Amino acid sequence: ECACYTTRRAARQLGQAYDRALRPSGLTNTQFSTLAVISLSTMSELAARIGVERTTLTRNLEVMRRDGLVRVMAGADARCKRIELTAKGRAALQKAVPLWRGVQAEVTASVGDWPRVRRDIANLGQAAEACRL
Amino acid sequence: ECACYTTRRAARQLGQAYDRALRPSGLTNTQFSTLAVISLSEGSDLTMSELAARIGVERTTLTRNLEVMRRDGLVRVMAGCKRIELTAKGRAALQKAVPLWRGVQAEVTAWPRVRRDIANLGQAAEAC
DNA sequence: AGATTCGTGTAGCTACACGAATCT
DNA sequence: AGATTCGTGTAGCTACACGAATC
Repeated sequence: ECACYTTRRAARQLGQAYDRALRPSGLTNTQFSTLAVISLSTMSELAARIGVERTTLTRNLEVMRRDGLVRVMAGADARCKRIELTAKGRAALQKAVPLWRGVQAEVTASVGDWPRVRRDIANLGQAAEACRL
Repeated sequence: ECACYTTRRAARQLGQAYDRALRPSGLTNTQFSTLAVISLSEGSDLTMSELAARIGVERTTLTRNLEVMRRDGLVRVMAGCKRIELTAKGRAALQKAVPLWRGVQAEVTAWPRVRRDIANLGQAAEAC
């Protein structure tokens, strides 16, 4: 019935499935997602693309910095911080990449169509963001 | 184009909007959903395992979550096994949350076709 | 005795309020 | 003076491994 509930719940289950799948690489689903986004290429910019609030990204990164996944360089402005992947991070990503396909395949296979479902969720997320004012 | 990224990022924004709306009732979306489930289920089945399974959460998470609500005096726990009940304050805030909740639903859902699929996807993962 | 219902310890994810620092 | 980039304190949500208590 509820849109927040059903989505959050599905995210919970999915999070559990993806975490168990990425277990040997010692990565969480969120950390993986962040790594891949960094791998495509400041903080607030990154948080926006990731889809979390600032402070969440901050504490998430410290956990990764401590595990030597990513490094932070001071920005050209002392205000901003820039983010790089470390060798341990790129090697971890590479190790988790095949594991992701093994699980991505299964959950994406059991559906009349995934691309339709996918864009429905995305636009529903953006729909929620419109409450900002 | 991960299935988790889409689903979790959306839920984050969703959960954020729902909490921003439910603020006057002092409730979060998780708290709300729990209460609603408990309220719908009166009498008889109410255990740590069942509510966990029904809400779609691991029991230990619900264990902690309930403790936060018992703190607020919204719920009680009783030995059967454990039984969970709303308090007077429970329905007091829950009924007080219903209009706040229908408000955002109309704003964001403007879909049972989608809900079917989203549920199917969440179930598809729990299968693994 | 073997199976159940369940909490604690440890660890990560999430955001809000308040503000410090810094840059034009 | 007025606008930015970001961190902490505070608090809540999530769950895996392990074992306690109970039939």
